[PDB]
Amino acid sequence: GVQTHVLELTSSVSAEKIFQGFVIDVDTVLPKAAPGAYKSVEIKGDGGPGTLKIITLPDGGPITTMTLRIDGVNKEALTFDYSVIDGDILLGFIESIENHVVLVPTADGGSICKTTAIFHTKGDAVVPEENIKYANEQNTALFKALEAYLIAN
Repeated sequence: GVQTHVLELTSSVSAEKIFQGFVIDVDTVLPKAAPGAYKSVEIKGDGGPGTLKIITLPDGGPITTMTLRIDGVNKEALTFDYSVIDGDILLGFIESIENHVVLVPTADGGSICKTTAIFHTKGDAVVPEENIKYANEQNTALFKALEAYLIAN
């Protein structure tokens, strides 16, 4: 089946500036801004659609591996699409995770980042509240960590 979850994040940073650090220069900003968030990266592809990012997570955690495909990048739209296609983040039950992120400017000079995740499970399988809640808890922490760095520099 198919299940949708949305997360919305407001920052005091411009959409241009976030989109930049989060999408375009992310392979450079991640490591500077939050070194312990991950462990290793191989990136096969130029950067645009089709590009694979094989990620490895810190030793003593639940999940160890996750692989990302970039589906689309629209610089003019501040839009970014990526899927999780592989790794043990999918547990047994999850075929893929289809994500869509949208930046929108606000009147105070900041931004809203709406990311929409769409879990493609097998059969009638449903993703528990606890697993989705762990990703929000975690994903937020990553956003706030980058954000911090973006403000400083």
